Amino acid sequence: GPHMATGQDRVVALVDMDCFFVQVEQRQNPHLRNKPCAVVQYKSWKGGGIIAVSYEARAFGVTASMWADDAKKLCPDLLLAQVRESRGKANLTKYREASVEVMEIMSRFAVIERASIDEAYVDLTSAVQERLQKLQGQPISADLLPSTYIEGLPQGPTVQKEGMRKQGLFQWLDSLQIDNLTSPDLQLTVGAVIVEEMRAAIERETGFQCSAGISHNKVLAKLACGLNKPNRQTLVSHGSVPQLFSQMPIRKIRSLGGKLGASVIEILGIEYMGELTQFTESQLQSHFGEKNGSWLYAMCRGIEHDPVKPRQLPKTIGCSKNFPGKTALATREQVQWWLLQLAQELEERLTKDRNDNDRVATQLVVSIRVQGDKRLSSLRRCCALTRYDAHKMSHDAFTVIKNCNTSGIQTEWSPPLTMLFLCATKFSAS
DNA sequence: ATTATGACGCT
DNA sequence: AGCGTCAT
Ligand SMILES: Nc1ncnc2c1ncn2[C@H]1C[C@H](O)[C@@H](COP(=O)(O)OP(=O)(O)OP(=O)(O)O)O1
Ligand SMILES: [Ca+2]
Ligand SMILES: [Mg+2]
Repeated sequence: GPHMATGQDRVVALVDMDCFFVQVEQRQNPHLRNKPCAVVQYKSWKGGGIIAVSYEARAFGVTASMWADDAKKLCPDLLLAQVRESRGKANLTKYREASVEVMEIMSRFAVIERASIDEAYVDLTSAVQERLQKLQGQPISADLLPSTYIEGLPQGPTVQKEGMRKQGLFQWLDSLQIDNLTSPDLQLTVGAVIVEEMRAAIERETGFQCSAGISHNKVLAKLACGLNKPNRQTLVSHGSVPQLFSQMPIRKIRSLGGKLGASVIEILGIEYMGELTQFTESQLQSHFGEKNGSWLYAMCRGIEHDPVKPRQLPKTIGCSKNFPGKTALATREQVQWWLLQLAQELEERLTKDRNDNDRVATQLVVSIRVQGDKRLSSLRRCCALTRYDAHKMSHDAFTVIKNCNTSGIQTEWSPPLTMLFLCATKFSAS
């Protein structure tokens, strides 16, 4: 009852760029705007691999993780922009730099957690308290929420999507008690007003559109964000959770899309998030462990406590290349040449990072895959990173991996390497 | 031959 | 530390 926490203490948003690498390429090349188009890396094998797809192209069934030759079968007029290649490998610098543009704008409104190259969580609790005082018990006009959906509404006693959006928004606003400054529903609504302003700023200042979710925690904000993509934002209230979760496949919730989520389904014989409410906390802990069980018990009631971490910058800087099929590295000189290529890109990115962000990486992680294994990594080894020098780093990497060579002859490499990976970690202020 | 990343958990 | 899981 009165002592039952409801997880309504925070306002959290998740902002996610729409079709992000495609938008980056469309800004650069106006010929690609408002077209079925996709971003592809490499080209020789099956036309290259698609890694981002415009919404126009998605209408034809084009997806990421699709080969371009196959995408062209669904969409003959599909336009393609290629990822830059430098030192023999895909180079994602243009997209990392575009990401920084967006992250810096978001950071003006609140402290953010960089969750991926194109999305960030925002803890808006304090900003909402501030705006609430400015409002002075003035109602929130629908005009302040021009791209906002209220999940679950409209209900009860219609043809158009925009019309339905407004219907729901009006029901929501009509029901708001604005004179309670601690009403969670009101707090979320003010949060949504701020996120409209944030999203407007991102589009004005970069040209990029995005979607967003507003709720009381990260998992609900993430889920909310996806409900109305692209170029829209969605408010998921605490009250909307029972209906939302009653038909929500467990795999849709962040962290449950893999083996754990499959085990929840199998072990408990359920399909939807809402069905979890019928188990005790101890029951869930018994199957999924203490931490997961407690997390699931709260999460299925819309409650989660994971904080928005104040972290705008990536904690690691890495460089990776696959050498599939027949291109696998079977000679020592091959291995050394590619380690150098990776190390040269790494040095470039590290030197820029040190200048921009006043920090230095202190640990180099070297990872390889050997033909045969279908684990992503076959072996991971760390060594000290004491200087930002590509030849030193590539020589050090070679030293820590050279023992994996089963070949009795040392010019040859067996089994051939199907992946190399260099990663700089353990930053210290500088 | 679903590539190139990046964070966090376990032991 | 090195490995695994999950994610974009
Ligand atoms: N598996 C991947 N491999 C390589 N790059 C990826 C992968 N997934 C995502 N990316 C890149 C390309 C995407 O434009 C970008 C952001 O990912 P993501 O948010 O999942 O999709 P998206 O921004 O392209 O479309 P959406 O509008 O659905 O968010 O990160
Ligand atoms: Ca996105
Ligand atoms: Mg994303």
